[PDB]
Amino acid sequence: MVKAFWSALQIPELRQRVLFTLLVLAAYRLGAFIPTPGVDLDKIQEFLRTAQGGVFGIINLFSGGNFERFSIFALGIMPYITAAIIMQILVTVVPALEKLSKEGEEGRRIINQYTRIGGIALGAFQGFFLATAFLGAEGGRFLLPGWSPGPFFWFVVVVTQVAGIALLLWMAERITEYGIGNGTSLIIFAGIVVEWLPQILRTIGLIRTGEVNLVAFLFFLAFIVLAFAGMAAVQQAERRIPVQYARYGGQATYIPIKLNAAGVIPIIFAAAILQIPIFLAAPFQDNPVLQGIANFFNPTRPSGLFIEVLLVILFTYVYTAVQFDPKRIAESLREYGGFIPGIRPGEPTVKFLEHIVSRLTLWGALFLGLVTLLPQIIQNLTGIHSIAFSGIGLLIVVGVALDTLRQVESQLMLR
Amino acid sequence: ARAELARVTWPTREQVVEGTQAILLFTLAFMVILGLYDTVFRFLIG
Ligand SMILES: [Zn+2]
Repeated sequence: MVKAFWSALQIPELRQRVLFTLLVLAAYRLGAFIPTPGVDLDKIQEFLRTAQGGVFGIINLFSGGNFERFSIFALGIMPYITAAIIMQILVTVVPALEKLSKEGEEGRRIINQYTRIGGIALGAFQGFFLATAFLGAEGGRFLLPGWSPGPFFWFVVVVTQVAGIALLLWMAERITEYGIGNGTSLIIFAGIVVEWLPQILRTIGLIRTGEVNLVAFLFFLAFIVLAFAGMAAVQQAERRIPVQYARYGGQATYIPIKLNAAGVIPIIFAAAILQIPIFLAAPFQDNPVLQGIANFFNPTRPSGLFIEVLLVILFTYVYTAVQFDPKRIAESLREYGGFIPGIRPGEPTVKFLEHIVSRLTLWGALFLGLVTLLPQIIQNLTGIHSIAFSGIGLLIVVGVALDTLRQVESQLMLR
Repeated sequence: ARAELARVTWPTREQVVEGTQAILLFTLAFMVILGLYDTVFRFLIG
């Protein structure tokens, strides 16, 4: 079990890819300590620890804790996810981009490079937006002494931020080609899980003082494992719809309908989306109307958690459910006479598969919504509190893991 | 709708356990890999 990895890793072909993947995240972690020229990180940290700057939780989570210490990638690979969602809306609505989308190998890599140029530009904006609306905002509230709200800071942050994002986005796409799994995915994943070990450590240091008891903590770690399991149970879970083929070349098979099609993307997506309101509205400190907007979507508070949970549902359902399913399948069965036993070929096959996929996919989504919602409840009754173990914290960690493990075997079959 | 298709293969009945064993390994690995990445940068400060 523990060695089932060992031998399969002791083949240097992959052992090299792990030691690159780990290396790129090492240099990403290295950059996390490269502070932005004019920023008073101690003030930023203080602010984040106060109730006021509580909303910035998720922002600082998906920044990998880079926001907490304005690194060259203050927001991390998150601007790139924002570009990914923008251009994949424009691929649908704008039809000229839909032409380029379906246009084979190089056509799929051009959108990929308009998104790559989408993201890097978006870092410039976000960097400026923060430097302008937030960092030098009040008295230069978060400016080190010597620094001033002038355009010199503005420009010097914009540079630090475009330098940082470009560095990082390049680092990302290496983890895809020369590494394990998917770059971006793994970067996000790294940001969350980094803050895990010290947290786990500090929690048991404070169990001693008498502040926490081992009953509650042992309930929490039990639940994480339980959650980790349930999702593992759900990924494995399938419904097999029997097919059968005519007379040679005539025997039975099954078309598999999963509960959640590799739900890695809709989750990082939903997270990004939820941050859009926070990110725009929160950094205006003095404006009460905006602070309301931001504090609405705060995932810790029930209002935001609900907006978060409805999001994970929708994004999951629409992801899993739309995999160019029913109508082509019903027609493809024509190739060599295929049918679902007992059910008429054609329209009744479509409506059959439609119904099943609909009713199924929905349970897949709902489940993932418990995994989002429950940790908070559980966190609330327990004294333990951190955004890193906040369901969206879990679902991406568990998500990237499976995504990464699944992508090993697909090529490990090939290798 | 809100009707149940409970009769669905769970092709893993208690291979779930080894799935969960894989996930917890993956995370806790990186966890400790990336956890030390902090101290490895601490003794690099001075
Ligand atoms: Zn103010």
